[PDB]
Amino acid sequence: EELEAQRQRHNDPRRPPWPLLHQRVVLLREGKGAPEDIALMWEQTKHYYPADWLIPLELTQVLKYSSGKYLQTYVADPDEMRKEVLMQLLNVKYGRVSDPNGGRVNKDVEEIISMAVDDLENMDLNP
Amino acid sequence: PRRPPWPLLHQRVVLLREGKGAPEDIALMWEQTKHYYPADWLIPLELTQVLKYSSGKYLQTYVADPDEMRKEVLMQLLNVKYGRVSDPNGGRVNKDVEEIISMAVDDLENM
Repeated sequence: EELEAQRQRHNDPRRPPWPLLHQRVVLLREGKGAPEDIALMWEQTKHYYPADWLIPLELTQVLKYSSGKYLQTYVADPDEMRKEVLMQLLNVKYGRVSDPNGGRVNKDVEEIISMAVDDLENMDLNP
Repeated sequence: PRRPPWPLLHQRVVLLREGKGAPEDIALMWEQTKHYYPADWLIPLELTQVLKYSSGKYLQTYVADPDEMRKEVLMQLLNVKYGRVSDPNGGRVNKDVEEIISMAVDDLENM
């Protein structure tokens, strides 16, 4: 179905396991990661884990608390990334996508996502 | 209930690590997650980062007994992994969550 596309990407030998990816993304806010790899890491999560909210939540904190210059150094278009992270969180919140890696969108989770959604919505990362 | 909403509690913890809000609240925050969120891993993970990358300097100033806190965070984490506790709130557990939890337990033990 689309349960096909998922079996294919999941079988991809090149797929970063989610926990190491989450671990890599979490290093960023402390300035200990590979920020030059943000776009790629983001691209990996949209592609391999479009149903996950945890990594998008963490990226939201990266977009929230990083400085404009820092973001513009490492991301080609930051406001476009913002819009994509927003889009993925929205897909999870409204069940457009399912089986989130972070775990089940019980109701608390949907609230933390709403808070991140607000954050994103309230954000403008254009120069 | 005076149970702080999870998103707000989680946000408060993030803020505190990001140098916003009030450091001192640290004990209060952890206190509250223990009491009202015995089964959450999300907050414990963020807290581990605070511990992991805060300076002994900072740590002593704002946390009475830093190392006991560590043990308590490590122990909530371990409870969650081995099914000693149940949701509730905040976040559910699969094999993916199970592994990032272990990563945190790993950071906690090497501290």
